Amino acid sequence: SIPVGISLGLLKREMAQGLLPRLLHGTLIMKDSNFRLVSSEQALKELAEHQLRFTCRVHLHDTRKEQETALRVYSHLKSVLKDHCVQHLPDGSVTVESVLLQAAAPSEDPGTKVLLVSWTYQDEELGSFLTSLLKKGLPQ
Amino acid sequence: KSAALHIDLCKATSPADALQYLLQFARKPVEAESVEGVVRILLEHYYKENDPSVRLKIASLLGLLSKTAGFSPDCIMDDAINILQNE
Amino acid sequence: VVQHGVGLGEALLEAETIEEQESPVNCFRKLFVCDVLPLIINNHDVRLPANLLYKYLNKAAEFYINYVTRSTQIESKRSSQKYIIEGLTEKSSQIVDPWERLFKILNVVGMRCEWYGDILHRMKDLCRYMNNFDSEAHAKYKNQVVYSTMLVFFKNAFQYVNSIQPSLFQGPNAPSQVPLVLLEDVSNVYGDVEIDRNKHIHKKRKLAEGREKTMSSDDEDCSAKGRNRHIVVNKAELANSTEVLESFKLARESWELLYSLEFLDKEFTRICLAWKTDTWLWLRIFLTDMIIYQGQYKKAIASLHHLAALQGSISQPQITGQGTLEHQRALIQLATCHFALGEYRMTCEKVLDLMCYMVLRKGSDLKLLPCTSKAIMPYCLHLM
Repeated sequence: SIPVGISLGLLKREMAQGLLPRLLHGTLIMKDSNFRLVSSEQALKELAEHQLRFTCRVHLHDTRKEQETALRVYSHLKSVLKDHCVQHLPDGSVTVESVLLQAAAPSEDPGTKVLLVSWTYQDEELGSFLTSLLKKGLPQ
Repeated sequence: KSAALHIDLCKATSPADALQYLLQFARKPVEAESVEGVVRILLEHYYKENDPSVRLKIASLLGLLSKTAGFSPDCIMDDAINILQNE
Repeated sequence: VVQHGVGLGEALLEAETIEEQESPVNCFRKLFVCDVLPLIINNHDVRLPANLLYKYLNKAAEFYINYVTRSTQIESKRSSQKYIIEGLTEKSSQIVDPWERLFKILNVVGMRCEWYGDILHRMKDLCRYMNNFDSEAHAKYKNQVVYSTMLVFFKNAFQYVNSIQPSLFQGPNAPSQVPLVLLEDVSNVYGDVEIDRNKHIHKKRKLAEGREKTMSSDDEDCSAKGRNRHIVVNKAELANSTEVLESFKLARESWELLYSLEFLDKEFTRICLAWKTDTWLWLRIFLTDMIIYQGQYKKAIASLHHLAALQGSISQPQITGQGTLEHQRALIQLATCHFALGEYRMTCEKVLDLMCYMVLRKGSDLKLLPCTSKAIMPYCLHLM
């Protein structure tokens, strides 16, 4: 068995969040015969947490209000996805698991409106289904 | 006598003098009305204090005070669990 | 709901006022905002006027200010401001995301007239044409856009107050956030290019104060030093203050936009006078800092003095020109205002009274630091 190290912050958060059968996603800096499996954010000093932020764009033809669109998307996802997150967000946005949805500025074409959805590799399996669900789009 | 505590403890130092004085108090028994007075002021100092060890001593003698023979503990128990939630 | 209509909200507001909470911050008002008023706004049958929506927004702002800066009385990520409301427990008078409640109140106000982070570009685009529109026919949507911009500015001001003085809102039994203070033009004595010319000795008094209207005459024309300058906070002293500096910059930008409109400034001044928004340490300190940065040093100092006197009358301990557990922010703010106004002799007197309280791309810069004695000793040394 290979003895390696953990950051106590990551371990404490994992126990605290898990005790109320999920996964533990981590990153190991396998240095010269000395290993260290920490969270990604902990690697920032040793640069090397230079973040790789993803974003998948969703083509929606609606031009409705941001708060109303976010509330309807949240309700639609809570209907479809079985009790992932039932919560009223402060900023009038959407996030299921650890994805990030942003009603960004559209392209230079006045006839095109696009919604953007950022996430991580942890939540991509649900984010792809979320984007495929919203591929049909809100009622135009 | 509880007004003596009301003067000295808020006019003491945080780290050890309060702890040593609190330890001194634990060696004398208390009467039930004075028990109510002391649990009230100790809850007040528990509110104001931020050190862990001093609060540990506060709670442990609060437990020693509830062990006293004749009084009703439910009324102070209400506020006791009220602060237990945010600890 | 046709049985009472607007009666329920008015009765709840009256009940909130009767509990020594005349300003709409009591738990009755909180319950009305969370449930009664939101249901009335959501209900198509109930159609309130614009004044009711504005009052609901004011009540939400009072509740948020109380939950963000008022003391709790005992006798990827998300965040909400919760505290002990008047007449009900904190968790027993629960409101889901009061900032979202205020945003939804603004949205309901816009919906009455029909016609943000994710929409930050969209919010900026709306704010661009929010002060040069046509009359009422074209201003039906412009009023909604102005209200949305004001709500965004209020959110930015709340974030700045959260990074400026939210330590006095919560106790020590659980983890919390620390307060912070601003600084005058004294940061131009650290960098290589930044040479000692930010305030000098007599130059600051000559070029800053001018003996303006010392009273708190808000909702008026301020200076225009922010047009081609700002508080450029160097990363060499605030390298870990990304949230604090970001909130400060957002508050400065909103305050620059705030003075452009007359209705928004009048509404903010009316709220401050009626609901005593200056009696909350965080919001008053943040607004005073934004006004001072915008070029309203006299009115900002007046508001800061009113807030300091209100805190002194309050149960928080106070000291004569020296820092305390809660008076450290007040002392730092007074010293910073004295440095900004260039009163060299008064600054020296304050330093002498605060020596025991002390801790042992062009023009001036800024920084981000805590509201404790750290913000007073090094800034005073730089001024000297």
